[PDB]
Amino acid sequence: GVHRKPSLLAHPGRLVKSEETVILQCWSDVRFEHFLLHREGKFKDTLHLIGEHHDGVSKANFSIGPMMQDLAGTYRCYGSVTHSYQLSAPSDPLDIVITGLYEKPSLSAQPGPTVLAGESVTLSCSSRSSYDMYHLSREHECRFSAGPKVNGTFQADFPLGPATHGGTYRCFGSFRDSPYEWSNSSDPLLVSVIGNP
Amino acid sequence: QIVLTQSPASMSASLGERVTMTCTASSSVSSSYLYWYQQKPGSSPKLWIYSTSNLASGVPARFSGSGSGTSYSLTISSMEAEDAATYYCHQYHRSPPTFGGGTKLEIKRTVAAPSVFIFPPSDEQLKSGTASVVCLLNNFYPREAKVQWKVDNALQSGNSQESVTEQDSKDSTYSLSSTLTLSKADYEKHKVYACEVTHQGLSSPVTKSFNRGE
Amino acid sequence: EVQLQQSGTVLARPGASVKMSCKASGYTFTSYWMHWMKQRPGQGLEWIGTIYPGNSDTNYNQKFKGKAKLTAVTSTNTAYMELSSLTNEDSAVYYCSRPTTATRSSAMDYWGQGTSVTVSSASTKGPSVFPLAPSSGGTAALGCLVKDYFPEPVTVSWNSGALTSGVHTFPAVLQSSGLYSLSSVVTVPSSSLGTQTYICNVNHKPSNTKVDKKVEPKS
Ligand SMILES: *[C@@H]1O[C@H](CO)[C@@H](O)[C@H](O)[C@H]1NC(C)=O
Ligand SMILES: *[C@@H]1O[C@H](CO)[C@@H](O)[C@H](O)[C@H]1NC(C)=O
Ligand SMILES: *[C@@H]1O[C@H](CO)[C@@H](O)[C@H](O)[C@H]1NC(C)=O
Repeated sequence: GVHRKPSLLAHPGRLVKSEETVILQCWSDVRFEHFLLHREGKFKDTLHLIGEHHDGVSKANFSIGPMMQDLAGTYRCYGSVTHSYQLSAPSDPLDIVITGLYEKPSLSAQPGPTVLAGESVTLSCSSRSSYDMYHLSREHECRFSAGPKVNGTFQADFPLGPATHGGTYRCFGSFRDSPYEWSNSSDPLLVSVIGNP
Repeated sequence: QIVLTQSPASMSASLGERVTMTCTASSSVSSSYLYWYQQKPGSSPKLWIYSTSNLASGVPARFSGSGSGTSYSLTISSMEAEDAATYYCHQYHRSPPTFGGGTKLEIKRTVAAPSVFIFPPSDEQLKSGTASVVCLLNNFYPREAKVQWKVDNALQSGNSQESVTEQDSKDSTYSLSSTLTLSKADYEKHKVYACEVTHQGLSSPVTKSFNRGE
Repeated sequence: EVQLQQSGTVLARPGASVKMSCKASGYTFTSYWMHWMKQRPGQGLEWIGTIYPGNSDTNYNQKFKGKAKLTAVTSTNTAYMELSSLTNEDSAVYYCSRPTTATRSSAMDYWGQGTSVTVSSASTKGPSVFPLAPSSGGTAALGCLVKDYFPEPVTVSWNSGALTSGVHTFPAVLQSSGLYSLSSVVTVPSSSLGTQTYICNVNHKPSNTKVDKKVEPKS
């Protein structure tokens, strides 16, 4: 019938900076001689490469870049044993996002960056620009923004909870008409949780 | 790249008639981000309906909006003379935001016959080397009409240019001008110049001719 | 309250550049986005791009990526659009618009009056006005032929504005020369041809030409 689905991974990661490149690797155990990468979004496209075979694994590295807005969107990979093409089942989708296209937001901690254990921490991501939503990442949550606030800011609050254990957080802003196009990253925020004396 | 196709491209309704027009999107559009605009020639577009159904401020209740997914519609319960305009649909579900080809709403009336006149080139223009013969179709309806230029009973081509007015504020009629441009020497070569007009309300094609002399 | 004043009609030559303005009043210029649209004669609107004046951040349609440049000056509450590598295809009426809310996807509520840009290698030239003869029972036709002019705006009146009834001024047509030509006609009672002197007043402000032509029954 139809061959199994390949695996689709992005190196170094899912979020790509503007004018940089990302390697979307597509690999499978089936001896696929051809790999096809398809993007759904503003500018749909299908790229073809031939697959190398090493240690019983067929694979092909797709080089997406230098990153533009037209290259952002949902990607799926297909494998094929024959040409002139019997495509396999599509891979799991990957949402490739371009970042750094708008002013960076501000990321703050309430009540503070360092709290005692059990005390609550809420990360507020704000900006004078009318971003429609904000994305919080700890080294991925999306929350819609609220209307004009203090200083005309658009803002979103991410409650971390009682037992967050902290970490380093970054925030991105985005508009709802272009889901895969994000702003410059906010400055990193170290959230530390020390024990109660 | 969400393509918005509006049907029909042009339509005409009588006063008091119910009007409906459709906007079809190649991809699904969220109903909160589909908008209708009304534009009359010479002025900027005006927001008419926002988020599929909600009427903008200053828009009469005879207008309404509906639709979801890929099909949306604008409807007028009873046509009014002020409603005659071009209506565009617009999606901002996904960037780039896109507008439709538009649907031109006109006022339908009874058939009217075109009053045909023919004007010869002026003496002053003939002195400058170019000759323009003007044929006038005055206050007719509907708009569809044809104008054939015959020079010495010879059909011409490539030397004519047509210009049509918009519907009159009172008559709701159109008027057409067909201008034939020839050389002064080419004009003085042939004798009889005629303008043939065919349209509804004319039992047979009406010809208005003149002889180059006087 | 909220008004958007765009710059005036501009003539530009092929291969050059043109810059138009859009001045805002009645709202905090910094709090909202600004959109720019292109409308060629007899077609729908194309979205060129958008700019957020507070950041001067931009988002362009891929179609106009290299064609248009969007800037903003906060001190003057004014947005600008600069079109480069001009073609005849760039001849259109361009609009600026502000959406209902600060969300750049909300309905384009407020609209500027539009800037008409004409892109042609043609010559700024006054029009030649030739009479259209009454050329004799009933109501006769009489007019003026306004030919070979550029750019487009031309004004025709009759009897210094005292003759409004029966007038039809046709839209201009672009000739192979690149110059424009229209005709303004009027139907009058055939009896008044000897009693009344009918004249047409043609004004072409770009060339600063004003012409009064008497149209009389003649051979
Ligand atoms: C894809 O890239 C990885 C990381 O550099 C490399 O180890 C692997 O061999 C590449 N696959 C190819 C070239 O087929
Ligand atoms: C994004 O950040 C880079 C480096 O910090 C900066 O040069 C660039 O101007 C920023 N872009 C925007 C749109 O803020
Ligand atoms: C508002 O802006 C002022 C001036 O830049 C700044 O000092 C203040 O911290 C801001 N307040 C906020 C963001 O709540």
